[PDB]
Amino acid sequence: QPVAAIDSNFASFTYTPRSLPEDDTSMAILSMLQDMNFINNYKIDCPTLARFCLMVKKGYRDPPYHNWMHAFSVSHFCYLLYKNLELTNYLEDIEIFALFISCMCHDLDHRGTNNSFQVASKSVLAALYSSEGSVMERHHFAQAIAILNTHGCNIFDHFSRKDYQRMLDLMRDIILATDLAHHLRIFKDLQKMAEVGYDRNNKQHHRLLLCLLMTSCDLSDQTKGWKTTRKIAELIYKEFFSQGDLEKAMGNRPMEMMDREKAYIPELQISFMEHIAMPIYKLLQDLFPKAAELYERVASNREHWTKVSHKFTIRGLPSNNSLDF
Amino acid sequence: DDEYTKLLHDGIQPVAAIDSNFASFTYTPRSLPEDDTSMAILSMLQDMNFINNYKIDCPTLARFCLMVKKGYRDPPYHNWMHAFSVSHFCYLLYKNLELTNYLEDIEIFALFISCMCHDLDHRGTNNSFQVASKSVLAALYSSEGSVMERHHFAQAIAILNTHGCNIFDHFSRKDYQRMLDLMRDIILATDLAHHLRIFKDLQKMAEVGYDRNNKQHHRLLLCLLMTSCDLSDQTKGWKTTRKIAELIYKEFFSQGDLEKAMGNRPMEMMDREKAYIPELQISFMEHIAMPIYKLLQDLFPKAAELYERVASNREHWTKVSHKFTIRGLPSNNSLDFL
Ligand SMILES: [Mg+2]
Ligand SMILES: [Mg+2]
Ligand SMILES: [Zn+2]
Ligand SMILES: [Zn+2]
Repeated sequence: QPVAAIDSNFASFTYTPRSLPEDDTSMAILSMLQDMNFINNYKIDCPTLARFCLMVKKGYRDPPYHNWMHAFSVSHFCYLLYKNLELTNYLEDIEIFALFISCMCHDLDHRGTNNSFQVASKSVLAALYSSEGSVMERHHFAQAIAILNTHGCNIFDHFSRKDYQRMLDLMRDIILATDLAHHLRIFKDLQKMAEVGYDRNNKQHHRLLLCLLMTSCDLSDQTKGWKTTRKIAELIYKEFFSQGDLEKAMGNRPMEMMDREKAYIPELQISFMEHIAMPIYKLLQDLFPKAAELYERVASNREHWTKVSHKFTIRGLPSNNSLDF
Repeated sequence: DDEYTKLLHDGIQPVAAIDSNFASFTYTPRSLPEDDTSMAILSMLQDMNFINNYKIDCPTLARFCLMVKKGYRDPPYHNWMHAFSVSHFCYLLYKNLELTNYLEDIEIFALFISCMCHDLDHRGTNNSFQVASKSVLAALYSSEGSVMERHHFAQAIAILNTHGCNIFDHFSRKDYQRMLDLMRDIILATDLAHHLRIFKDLQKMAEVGYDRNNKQHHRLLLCLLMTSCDLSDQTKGWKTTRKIAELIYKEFFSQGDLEKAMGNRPMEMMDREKAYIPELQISFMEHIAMPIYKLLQDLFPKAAELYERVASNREHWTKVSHKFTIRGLPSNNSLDFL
């Protein structure tokens, strides 16, 4: 089923994938994989790919932000980077395939809480993963492996030994890179690559670009219009404040951004965009000139947040004409 | 005409039957139902001995009280309950501050009557709006200033000149002229601009000491007391000051919306898109309210509690200001408000 039949704007950076109905996202996944040629290129079995994608979608829970629609929109951005940035000029085909597959699986079985929360609550996930770090990301990867090994879901089962091993190592590294702590950890290396210039002969640069691109996809809701950033802030903060409510109950001090009594959304949001999102799309711009508009949308969305911040102070009366609050 | 019939024929209820705390500074007259206010006016008049001392005709007094009440419209703040609450505070001053040591009986009577009448036919807009909107009131009075206040006074006289309502009609020519002059100065003194012009003279008066034998002192004291009555909602508890804030800004923001439709830029305190209520309230407490009650305390020591309540109410606004900034998400979990 052609990509062009979904919407004429599907491969544009202007397109908002969350506007696609959730019942159509699975075929949109197949259409993107076909449009990138990975089906014919790696001789993926069609019914297996079909069963795989349904398993991935079924593997997501329903918290406000970390759900299938997020995994879906992250994958679509990966497709957008393929179609708009000519990724084949920088990475091998298997690496692009791996990135896209990893985008689908990257938040599997997310519970709407961060890594710190898993450890503090002494969950099973923490017992299993806290000593290696990146608790939730190790779980996501493990859920992805458990899916691959379900009957009729292994899309790599015909791959050669070398290609099978490459896909698995790539998926692990890429899903692990989705811990923002990892991104911050490697930020200096990403800058160094961007300054010396990308070297496609350098396997180290391949890994680093894969990390940045993955991160760029995870944060891609910031690169659309105002409506998307506003809506996504609503979902993220609802999730944060729900975590903070659990922590307060445990007799723990939540961080400021998870404390609904104390959190000031405009400052948190502007800080997130100034100090995390923008420098990421700034690095992408340095490496890929065609990514310029991404960085420009983010900065523009940033200005919109500042221009709107004054609405968080109550001027005049509330609408009921009452001071009962 | 049954309201008049009952006011005249049922007899004046004893003031202590209204509430057990009726004569206390802590009492909040706005808790009295509006249907009970005319009789409470009669009760206060009786407890102060004015009806007997001035031989006020009962049918005339009843018609007068009802005509005054009906002379108020119903904007959110400047209505009959405001007038009633200002009168009641005048009464509190009488029962608590021993005013008969400072003022003649006729000045005290004039003060109370002036209180009932001081905001008559208020239309919910201020002096500046009368001039800018080219109102009939400004056509009559703008050249002299205190536009609304001149109108309130004029309305008071029109009620007195209504047949069967002149409660002063038997007074001598001298005493009649005296009452109407007192009402004029007192009602005109309810213009904040006037209060600000005489503030230094009030300060000097309280510094040198009140001289009962100084006519100018009597005049200054009357102005200060009238201003104290007009602002008296601030001397009650937090709930009163809060509710009163809501009424006043509802009235102010409505004016502001009109100025906007006329193509003028409204005062910040009138502008519902700019007004930040806690700052405006705190400023009013600091610059207007607190110094008035501090002067009252300087002249009458037993007024100390009034200043303390206003100072306390100013602290409460400071303590509550944080709630005007939205922390977390709004209650619907939506950023739809943008
Ligand atoms: Mg994640
Ligand atoms: Mg007035
Ligand atoms: Zn994610
Ligand atoms: Zn008044």
